[PDB]
Amino acid sequence: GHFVLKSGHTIPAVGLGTWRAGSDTAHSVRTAIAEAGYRHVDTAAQYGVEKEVGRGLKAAMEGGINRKDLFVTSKLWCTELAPDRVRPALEKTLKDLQLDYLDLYLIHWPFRLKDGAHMPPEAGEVLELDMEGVWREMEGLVKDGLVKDIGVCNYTVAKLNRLMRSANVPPAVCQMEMHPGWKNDRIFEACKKHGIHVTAYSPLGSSEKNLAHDPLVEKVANKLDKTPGQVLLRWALQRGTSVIPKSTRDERIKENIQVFGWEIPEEDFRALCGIKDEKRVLTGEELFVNKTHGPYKSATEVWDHED
Ligand SMILES: NC(=O)c1ccc[n+]([C@@H]2O[C@H](COP(=O)([O-])OP(=O)(O)OC[C@H]3O[C@@H](n4cnc5c(N)ncnc54)[C@H](OP(=O)(O)O)[C@@H]3O)[C@@H](O)[C@H]2O)c1
Repeated sequence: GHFVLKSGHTIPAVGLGTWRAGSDTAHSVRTAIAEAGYRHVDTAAQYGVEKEVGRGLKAAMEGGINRKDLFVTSKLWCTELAPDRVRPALEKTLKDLQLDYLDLYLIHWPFRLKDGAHMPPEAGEVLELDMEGVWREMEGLVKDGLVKDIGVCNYTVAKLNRLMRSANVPPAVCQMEMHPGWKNDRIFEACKKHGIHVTAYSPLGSSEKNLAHDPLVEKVANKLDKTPGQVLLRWALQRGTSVIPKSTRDERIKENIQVFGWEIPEEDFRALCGIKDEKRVLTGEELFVNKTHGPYKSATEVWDHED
């Protein structure tokens, strides 16, 4: 039901994702925790939904559920990736969530954006990132008790090596896009060697490339008398990642956490692993790539040509 971080803190295996939950965010959060038994919520300042997450968490805790039994993650956005911007960003996140600490605070992307950056970015709008300086400030959040664990999202092997060479407190978690068709075994192996837990974002393929109607997924679902979503999520647990599926529909929220006490047989697991690693749903191109002027002229540069 949970994974153990190097700090000894536990992370629930299934959490609720909140990107694009919109005006249904607060309801979704409360349903997940109070009805469906979720103990993990994944959000971010950049999602625009943190105030609503705060309302949902507050409602969910009104019936006695303790704060210590919940695991809440937020993320530091690209515009705030400078040492002196870390704390104001965290303060606003905590205020919006109506919380006093986070369980997990993640670098959302290892790229610094100028204020008012465009999409795609104009010349000059992707700034130099002081990764070491930002991480040092984040380590101070842990020392002060404002964050129980810190980590990253959307890294490469090269960037993880850079971070591990400077970090006094290594990243607890590396949150990456993972699903059939984008396994990123390369990052998963790097994290395993460095003792970093992986959380799979977009575990269903996101909205863009949702896998619930993929024929192999459907066959396995049929064979096991489970939903396609359950198959996709159980597959991830069997690989050893946590998962943060997003839904704003009550029935899916409830279904999506029913991935315990049954298993996908090895031959079916292998067939799902066999789906080729096409391309990622979230490339980062529209955030960081300027094709005419750089410094990142193509998506492959965002991923250090490891993709
Ligand atoms: N940079 C990053 O770190 C990054 C990027 C993306 C996501 N994330 C995090 O990871 C979370 C999950 O990723 P995601 O939101 O991209 O997508 P996802 O969880 O892979 O998929 C969500 C999509 O699947 C649908 N859905 C949910 N349960 C389903 C089921 N059982 N059967 C069929 N369809 C189902 C949802 O629709 P309904 O909502 O209408 O039910 C929505 O369209 C995010 O919400 C966010 O918290 C992080």
